[PDB]
Amino acid sequence: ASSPANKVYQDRFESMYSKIKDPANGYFSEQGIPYHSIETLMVEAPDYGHVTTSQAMSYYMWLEAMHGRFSGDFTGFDKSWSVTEQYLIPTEKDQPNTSMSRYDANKPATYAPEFQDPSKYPSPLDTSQPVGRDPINSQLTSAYGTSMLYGMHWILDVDNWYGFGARADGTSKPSYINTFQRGEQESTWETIPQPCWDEHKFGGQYGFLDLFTKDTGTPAKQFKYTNAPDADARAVQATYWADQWAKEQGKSVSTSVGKATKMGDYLRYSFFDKYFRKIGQPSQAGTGYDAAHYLLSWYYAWGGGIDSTWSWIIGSSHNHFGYQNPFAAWVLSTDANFKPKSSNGASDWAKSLDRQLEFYQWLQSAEGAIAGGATNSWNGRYEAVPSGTSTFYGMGYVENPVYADPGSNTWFGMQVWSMQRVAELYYKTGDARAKKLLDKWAKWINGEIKFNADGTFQIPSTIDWEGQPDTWNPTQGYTGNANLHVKVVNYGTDLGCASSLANTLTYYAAKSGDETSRQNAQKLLDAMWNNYSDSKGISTVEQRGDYHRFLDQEVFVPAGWTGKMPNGDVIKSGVKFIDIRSKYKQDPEWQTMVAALQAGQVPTQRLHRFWAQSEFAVANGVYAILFPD
Ligand SMILES: OC[C@H]1O[C@@H](O[C@H]2[C@H](O)[C@@H](O)[C@H](O[C@H]3[C@H](O)[C@@H](O)[C@H](O[C@H]4[C@H](O)[C@@H](O)[C@H](O[C@H]5[C@H](O)[C@@H](O)[C@H](O[C@H]6[C@H](O)[C@@H](O)[C@H](O)O[C@@H]6CO)O[C@@H]5CO)O[C@@H]4CO)O[C@@H]3CO)O[C@@H]2CO)[C@H](O)[C@@H](O)[C@@H]1O
Ligand SMILES: OC[C@H]1O[C@@H](O[C@H]2[C@H](O)[C@@H](O)[C@H](O[C@H]3[C@H](O)[C@@H](O)[C@H](O)O[C@@H]3CO)O[C@@H]2CO)[C@H](O)[C@@H](O)[C@@H]1O
Ligand SMILES: [Ca+2]
Repeated sequence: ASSPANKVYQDRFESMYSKIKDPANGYFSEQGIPYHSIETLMVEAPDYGHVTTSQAMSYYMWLEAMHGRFSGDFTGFDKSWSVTEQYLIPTEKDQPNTSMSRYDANKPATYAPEFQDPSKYPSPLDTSQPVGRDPINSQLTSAYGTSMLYGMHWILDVDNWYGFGARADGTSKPSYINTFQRGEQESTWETIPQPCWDEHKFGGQYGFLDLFTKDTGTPAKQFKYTNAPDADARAVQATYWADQWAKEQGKSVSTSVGKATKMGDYLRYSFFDKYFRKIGQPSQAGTGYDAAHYLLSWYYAWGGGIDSTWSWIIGSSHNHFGYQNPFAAWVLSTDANFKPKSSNGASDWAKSLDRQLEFYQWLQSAEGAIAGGATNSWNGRYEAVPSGTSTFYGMGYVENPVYADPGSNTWFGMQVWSMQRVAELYYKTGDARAKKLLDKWAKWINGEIKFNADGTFQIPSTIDWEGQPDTWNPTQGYTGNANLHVKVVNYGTDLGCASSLANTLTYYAAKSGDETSRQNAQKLLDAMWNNYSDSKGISTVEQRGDYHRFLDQEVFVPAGWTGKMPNGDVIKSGVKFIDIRSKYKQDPEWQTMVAALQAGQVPTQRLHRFWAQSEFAVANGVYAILFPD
């Protein structure tokens, strides 16, 4: 039987759940897939509001798990997994096993350098550069009996807004698409959206392939997908809770547990260097696990031929603290129900749990906030790490891992998303490493929360950094990082970030007994409910400072390359963001946005992001369960 929950906060979870599932609100598509946001004029990570992301699906899982906890009905949780497998994990028609089974574990992929400016792409493949061997493929094919990968592709054009359709048909939905392809300086405003399944039917002569990669021969028709590791790890985390809560009620979500465990098994691909180069010795091809950094890197990607049979897989050399999930790592390495079928699954996750906690500690600034991360590939070309750069297991410290436009660790959101998982681990196990990280981090953030007399509040929005952490030495541990400092540049009222912050502080307060954390958490939840509630969940008016880029951001296109988007928009040198997405001019908010830009004002919007609304719903449920009185 489930323990008693605080009725006030449980009612708030239930109300939010109803608003989110309400057909009249429009959070979901006709096929039952959650959109990034109700509003369509939306550019920030995805570039259209009605795409879905693996991030959104993992939050949909978390929300349903919590609903099962309070309603005793888990059919909604099972459906969230059913929709995920059907639409976001490439089926056998999407990643043909005829091509995947031709994968060579001794030569996973061909090397190509990464560049610091989009104008340097396409990147040339070089078969002469070393690539290490993949030690886990044989464990996976043996356990699952297929060469296909079981992980979520990160983004999906749900209603076929771009027009690529399914597997080049131009009319089916949903449509697997990708955007980012050209390095750290390619922001969301600088991409050329392309289909994951490229048969050369759209774009240029060879589809969109030769805009990004250059091979010696003529480009082959091919498919390719990219995982967002933090999303798949959150799927495991949510499923573990669904399992606990269901068992407390004599119910079962067994089939969903099996899918989550399999997902966590394939997620181990994010533990490896991009081209399987030895960690700390980037010039050398790895011989197996010496190429594993054991952290959740920015991605793992795979692809292969459509017209011929071949395939490749790559991990990622770049690591950000914001993606780590020590809670998911503890579940997969210690809980018997979540033990992966592969021979080394549970043990690799046990190594990752230890490595991740060391990574967070190495990165903790003098004040408490967590710094960026590290990379095993300097400048994305395995260049020499400049002297004086501190390192973690041979990997050089990077202030803003992967992206510089804008910096990936300048947004406060990463702090709460990632520390929330540490709070859960601490709550369940009382781990000393987790406690040490949280005591300092929570002291830092509790001094940055500002409540106003009118009931509104502000938390850090944009942050900046100075210095670097001291080189990590595992036998000596944290030095205090006196030379690494965080600076809060400005404050804001991001409701998704505040809900995640409330969740983190609630788990931490329930275990540590810290009253300040508990009352700050409750004041954040009350403030949001009482002053930011609306008919669709919660919202506030926010400035869209980068929206001028719709009209003025030039998109790089190689000299002489011309092609067309499915709707006829011409892709060629000179185009702006809006030129290859002309359908946006039909958006209901378009004229309003443009009128503001014309008058020299910053456009504003009232947004209902799926992840933010679910975050607030879950934050209320966590509080109802941990503080029942
Ligand atoms: O000999 C057999 C046949 O070989 C063929 O040649 C093949 C060759 O074998 C193969 O190895 C080669 O593979 C390369 C691919 O062609 C190439 O496209 C691929 O590019 C990677 C790229 O290296 C990587 O940087 C890029 O990362 C992006 C990612 O795409 C994007 O989704 C991700 O987005 C994240 C967001 O940034 C984040 O905010 C959000 O939250 O999550 C998103 C998801 O993680 O961002 C990252 C980083 O910016 O991914 C692309 C893949 O899309 O690299 C391969 C390895 O080098 O292909 C060759 C040609 O196909 C011969 O052609 C044939 O004749 C022979 O028979
Ligand atoms: O890529 C990380 C996640 O980003 C989420 O979007 C956030 C933007 O990255 C962030 O820039 C924005 O915050 C702005 C805010 O909109 C503006 O009013 C203020 O002046 O400046 C802030 C800082 O630039 O917030 C959004 C929403 O939290 C994506 O929603 C998410 O999918 C993605 O993982
Ligand atoms: Ca740029």
